[PDB]
Amino acid sequence: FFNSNSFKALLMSDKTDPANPVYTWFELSIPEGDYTVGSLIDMLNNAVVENYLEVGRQKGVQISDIGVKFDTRNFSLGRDPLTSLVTPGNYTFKAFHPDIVLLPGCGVDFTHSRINNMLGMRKRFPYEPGYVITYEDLVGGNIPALLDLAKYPGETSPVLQDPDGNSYHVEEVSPKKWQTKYRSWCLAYNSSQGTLKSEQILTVPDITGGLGQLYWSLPDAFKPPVTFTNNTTDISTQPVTGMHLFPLSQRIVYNTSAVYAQLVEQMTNNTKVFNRFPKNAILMQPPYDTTQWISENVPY
Amino acid sequence: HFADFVDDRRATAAGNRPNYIGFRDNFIGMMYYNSGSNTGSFSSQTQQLN
Repeated sequence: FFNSNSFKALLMSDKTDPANPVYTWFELSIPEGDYTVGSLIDMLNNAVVENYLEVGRQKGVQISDIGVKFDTRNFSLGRDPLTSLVTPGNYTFKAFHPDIVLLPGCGVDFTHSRINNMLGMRKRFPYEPGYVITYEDLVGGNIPALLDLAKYPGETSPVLQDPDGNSYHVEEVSPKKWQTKYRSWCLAYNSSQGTLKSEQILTVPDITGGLGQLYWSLPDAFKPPVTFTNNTTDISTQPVTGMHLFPLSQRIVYNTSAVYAQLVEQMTNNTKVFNRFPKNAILMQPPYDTTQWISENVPY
Repeated sequence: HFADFVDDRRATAAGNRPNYIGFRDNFIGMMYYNSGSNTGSFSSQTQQLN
């Protein structure tokens, strides 16, 4: 009812010996319920790869071509600016803010949906109609490559052959300096170039999503307000006798009993869903943020 | 329709019952009278009272 489940993602679904596949805009969905940003970004990645299983893999596309992934952790935390790789060989397993990693020709739409408010991204102009976070819009701020444990005295090794044949699509802009093809919304926000700062904003993840005001309307006893009219007799427009904020507040919880508790859960209740890429180092199980906002319903 | 059916050969037939379907006398039921749910209004403008 409140339009917070269904959206578009523009996933690549064709293999034509690559050169030019058709991208084919389509609409996604997710089942309704009482969700939290830790548990939802587990299953909103499931909503992406749900249409991978009956159009993507039934066409012939490569396994490591999942277009839109909703990530939580910051890349380039162990990355020193002198050596263009990340130093410990693994991206830091700790979530800061939920963002979006993408591929070429692969956006995400937020026109008729309200998941952007409950993921933690908005515009800086709330009055323009609709926006698509396309590729080449978050320009600057590629995810870097990595270094392996072996042969590090002697070579630098941006190699991509380790995750069971999944290719990282690493890039070489500068000689001996290495980036990849993926582009995150966090690294494109604090980028040295910019151009995403001018139209996007960081905010609280906001599990409510900023619900609209709830109007009271009662024609049969109250005289109308200053500019309203009696005769419309519609369920849409009525003489409003008062507004207030929709009674759906947030309860906070925070712990040092964080993301390690998620590792204890997936050892139990034996489960391979939500975790179709356990060893990709990009499409892994994303870390929970250290605080979860629980949405309750106080009587107003 | 069939009035008695045994085999595809031997079966009697009878026409369907005549079912005249039209509007009511005086077009009753076209309009919501006697309603607080669907109440039509003849209200003046500027003094909007019903």
